[PDB]
Amino acid sequence: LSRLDPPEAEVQIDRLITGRLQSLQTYVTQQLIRAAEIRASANLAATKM
Amino acid sequence: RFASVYAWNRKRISNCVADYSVLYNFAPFFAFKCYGVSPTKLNDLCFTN
Repeated sequence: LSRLDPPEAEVQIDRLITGRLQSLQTYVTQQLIRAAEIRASANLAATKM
Repeated sequence: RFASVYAWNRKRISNCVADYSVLYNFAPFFAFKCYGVSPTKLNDLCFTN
C-alpha cells in the first residue's frame, strides 16, 4: 500500500486476498469433515454409556 | 559528459536525505517510468542502496 497507487495497488492486493481467502475455505472445509468424525465417535461413546 | 551505453557509469548513493521533488526541474522527461514504486510516494520511504 504505502508504495503504490489506488489503481495499481488494487491488482496486487486482489491477488493476495484471493490467495488468503482460499486458505480460509480450505480450513473450514476440513473442520466440517473432521467434526463429522468426532461426532460419530461421540455417538458411539453415548451409545456405550 | 554521460558515458556511452556499452560502458555505463554506476554511482552508488550513500547516506543522505533524498528529496526527489528535485529531479523535477530538468525537463519534460520523454519518459519517467517507476516500476516497483509509485512516484508520488517516494518522499516517505527508506531504501538501502
